[PDB]
Amino acid sequence: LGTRAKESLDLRAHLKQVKKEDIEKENREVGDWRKNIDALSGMEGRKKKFEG
Amino acid sequence: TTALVCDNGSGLVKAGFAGDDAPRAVFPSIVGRPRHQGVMVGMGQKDSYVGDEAQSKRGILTLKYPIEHGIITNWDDMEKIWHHTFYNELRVAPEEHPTLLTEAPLNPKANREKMTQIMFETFNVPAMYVAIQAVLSLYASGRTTGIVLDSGDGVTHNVPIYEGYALPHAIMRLDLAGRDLTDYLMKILTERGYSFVTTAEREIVRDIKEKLCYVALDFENEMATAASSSSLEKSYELPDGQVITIGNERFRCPETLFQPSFIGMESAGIHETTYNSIMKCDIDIRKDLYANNVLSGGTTMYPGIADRMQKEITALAPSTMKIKIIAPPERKYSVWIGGSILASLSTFQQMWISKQEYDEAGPSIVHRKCF
Amino acid sequence: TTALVCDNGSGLVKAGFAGDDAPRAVFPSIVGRPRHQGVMVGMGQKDSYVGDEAQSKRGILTLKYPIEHGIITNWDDMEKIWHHTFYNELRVAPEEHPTLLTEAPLNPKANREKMTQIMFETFNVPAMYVAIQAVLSLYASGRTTGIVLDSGDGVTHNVPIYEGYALPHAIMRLDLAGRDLTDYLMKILTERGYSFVTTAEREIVRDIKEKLCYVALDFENEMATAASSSSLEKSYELPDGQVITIGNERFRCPETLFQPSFIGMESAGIHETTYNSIMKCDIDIRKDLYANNVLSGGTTMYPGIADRMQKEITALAPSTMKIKIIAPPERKYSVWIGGSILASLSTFQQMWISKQEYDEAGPSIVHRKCF
Amino acid sequence: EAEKAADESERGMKVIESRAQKDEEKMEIQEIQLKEAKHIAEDADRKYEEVARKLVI
Amino acid sequence: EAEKAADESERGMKVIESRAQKDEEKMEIQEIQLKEAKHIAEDADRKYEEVARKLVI
Ligand SMILES: Nc1ncnc2c1ncn2[C@@H]1O[C@H](COP(=O)(O)OP(=O)(O)O)[C@@H](O)[C@H]1O
Ligand SMILES: Nc1ncnc2c1ncn2[C@@H]1O[C@H](COP(=O)(O)OP(=O)(O)O)[C@@H](O)[C@H]1O
Ligand SMILES: [Mg+2]
Ligand SMILES: [Mg+2]
Repeated sequence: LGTRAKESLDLRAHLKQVKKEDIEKENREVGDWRKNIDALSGMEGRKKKFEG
Repeated sequence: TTALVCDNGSGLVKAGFAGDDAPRAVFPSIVGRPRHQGVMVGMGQKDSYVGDEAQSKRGILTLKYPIEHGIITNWDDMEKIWHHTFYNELRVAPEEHPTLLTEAPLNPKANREKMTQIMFETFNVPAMYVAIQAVLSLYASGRTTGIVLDSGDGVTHNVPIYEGYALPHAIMRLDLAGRDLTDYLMKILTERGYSFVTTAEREIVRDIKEKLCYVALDFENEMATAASSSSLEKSYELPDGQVITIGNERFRCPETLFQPSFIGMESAGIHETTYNSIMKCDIDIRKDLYANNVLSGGTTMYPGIADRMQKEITALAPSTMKIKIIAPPERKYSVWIGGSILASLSTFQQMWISKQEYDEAGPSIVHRKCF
Repeated sequence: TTALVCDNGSGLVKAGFAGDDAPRAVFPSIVGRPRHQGVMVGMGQKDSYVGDEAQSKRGILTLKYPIEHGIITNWDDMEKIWHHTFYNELRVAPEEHPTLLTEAPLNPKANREKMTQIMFETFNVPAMYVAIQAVLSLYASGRTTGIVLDSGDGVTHNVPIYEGYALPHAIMRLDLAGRDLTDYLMKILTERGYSFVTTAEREIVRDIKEKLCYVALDFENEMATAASSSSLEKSYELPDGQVITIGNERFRCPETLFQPSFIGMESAGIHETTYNSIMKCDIDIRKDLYANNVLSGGTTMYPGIADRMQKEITALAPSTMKIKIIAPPERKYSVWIGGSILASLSTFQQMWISKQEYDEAGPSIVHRKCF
Repeated sequence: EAEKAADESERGMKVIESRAQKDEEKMEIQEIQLKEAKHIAEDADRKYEEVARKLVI
Repeated sequence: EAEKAADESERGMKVIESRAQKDEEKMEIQEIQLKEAKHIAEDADRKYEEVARKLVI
């Protein structure tokens, strides 16, 4: 009984370890990057060009 | 180098580099040509907006999905979608990256062969491999057995697997999926006065379905309750105002999954095709499949489906077996997470279809040993 | 050093070191290759599961016994079974241990010669000896006379012995045994609706036979009773639920032993081949054989057989002789216990077939003085 | 801030589910062992009744 | 959206907490049951040896 339980537990541990390595390698390393602005409230510079 | 785990899907293209947790870029797979005339000169109007750009200009476009039911019906549009995915959403040239596409079970051969021919000739990848969409969803759960019901947006398929040995004679593929539920919801909304017809308004009906619909635990009791009280009527604001109130259309739209007779389909619901798929398996692995039923795919995200399905199967199955339904919170991207895990394995590194092999045997290499 | 008392058998391999009470490792002798395709990569899937490992993965294997009727029909599989037995169930290298195999009477010579050649060339044992499976069962009873009916799972043989002098002209070997009873039970279960076909489900039918079947004291009365009342119907739960109810199939399966006409065999039952084996003996040792009838082997474990057999023989035999049937509770391992006793004897220590002797005369040494 | 709160709740959920699954596995093991014990009981009783019969005769 | 997701995530976390507690309860109950089973087994074994002795005599 103990041997079979140990073997099954080791198999589950191996599969979950592979999953966890997959979690480790690429999780947030290239994850959420804001790449936004502060809306430039103090920007008081306008333009008088209209061709574009 | 790193591998590109693309996943064509039907409704949302999910892609990203192998070894991460979530796809880098997820965007609808629609290509919409403009339909009106256009009077402003020099506005820089393109001839086809693809991906997420055509979900913002959808007011003057005619969106058309290039993938109908798993199979690909319009190869030029699919090529355009792939080109966009590689160059603008990931910005990595395909000349330096292996690719791992995904394909539904029991699909036509010509679709797969054309897919590999495109990937090798147009984009000129180093090596590509095609995998069945259910084995990946089984990878992501960290299991090695279990019967996975991957109810996508195009096609719902139910692949049972034991100890890593797939059972090819027990795959039950059914063509009811999220798109048919969208059409049926759009058809039953007309019973209150709201008419959505344009291909752009199908997106609005899809949003209604995602945000409001839920699967009833017991259908008749809900039908009786919604017909007496008014505690179910939830309202929703269209993209221009004029809020609408959905009554018992809420749980009638996703009920089609368990009674495909609503949209005229003959077959049995997703609650009974799983039991049939189990009963085709051998008599000694039925307990394990009963205990490890896995849900995946987008359409299995309805609030309250993991209980309705368990109740139905417990009704069908013998009383002694334990019925357990695995419903991870990351259901939508389960296939892609599994794809990343599979592409990150060292043992898998020699299964890719190398380009020299394709040059020697032609596109029919995919059906050969390199599956 | 200590001797290895292996006992190939047919259905259960029993092994252990000489001088103990029970075999150390008992496990079915089946080797099953997987039959499906297998989609998970890196799962560590082997090409053949042997022994007790293939009784847990039997849902996706095709189990096949390497020993049909005493004789060995598939030498590669038998070699694999022996290798497993030595290295994984006992963990003792064979280079440092004598072995004592067992063999049914009247078996083909080539089987025995190949067995000794394998043991001396592949496993490279120091010395091995082959003994008849009935003399050991007579050792275990602590007798020195008596006629032993060793109804194994492969073959039923009936060796009479007096005062240590075996009677070679009175051995009656019959090929009905536990396996044919399993097949007949699997064939009569179809009369209620339960169909078992797969080679994996033969194991389930074997379990049914072991746990439920019993030998009727009088056949016609039981057939009449089971056809009127319902006090016999015992139920049993399959490996997945759906309990089954066995009616008069309970005592009809093991009745085949006493009426081999059920499975189409011509010969007489085990109740009459014992009497015939006695009557071939000399007229002055028949009383002792009548009084010391010994039962052994697995298949003689049916509840109520030691009374049916005694009733039958008392019907056949003369009224004055006393008929006694020795049925020790340790029937299943009787042959192996006897083997341990024989290997532990000092007088027997010079009967082994030493390796130098085999090198000088070849495998045909076994038929010579070292029997 | 809210995103971080959600992340931490997720961490708690994943760890606790690991705990619960391990306990369930333990339960299944106990179930099989109980089954074996009852099996032992039945076989013991049967053999004992048999030997009682033989003793009396 | 983030706050609603936080509420639901805490909901699921608490559900798994309660389920795991129930499972631990069942685990310990089956544990004491298993010990009782082992003791019954040993008692039956002793009885068996005894009756065998008597029958031999
Ligand atoms: N939160 C949600 N609730 C209900 N339905 C959803 C939800 N998210 C997506 N869906 C449905 O699932 C579909 C997306 O499925 P998806 O798994 O992307 O398909 P594919 O297998 O092609 O990737 C959408 O069309 C939508 O109808
Ligand atoms: N308790 C039992 N009741 C009835 N039949 C049994 C029992 N145990 C074993 N058998 C039958 O006996 C066979 C095992 O016989 P065994 O003595 O192991 O054969 P061998 O002589 O090859 O070792 C099994 O196939 C089974 O059919
Ligand atoms: Mg999908
Ligand atoms: Mg034998």
